Amino acid sequence: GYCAEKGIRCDDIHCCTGLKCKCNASGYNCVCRKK
Repeated sequence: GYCAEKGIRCDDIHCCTGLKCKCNASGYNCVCRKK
């Protein structure tokens, strides 16, 4: 399963089970986090 690991570009791909796509409102800093 090719998914966005801890802190990976999730713009088009989703974060792996356990991480969340944390992105700013401006449209940047879109990275996965263990939230």
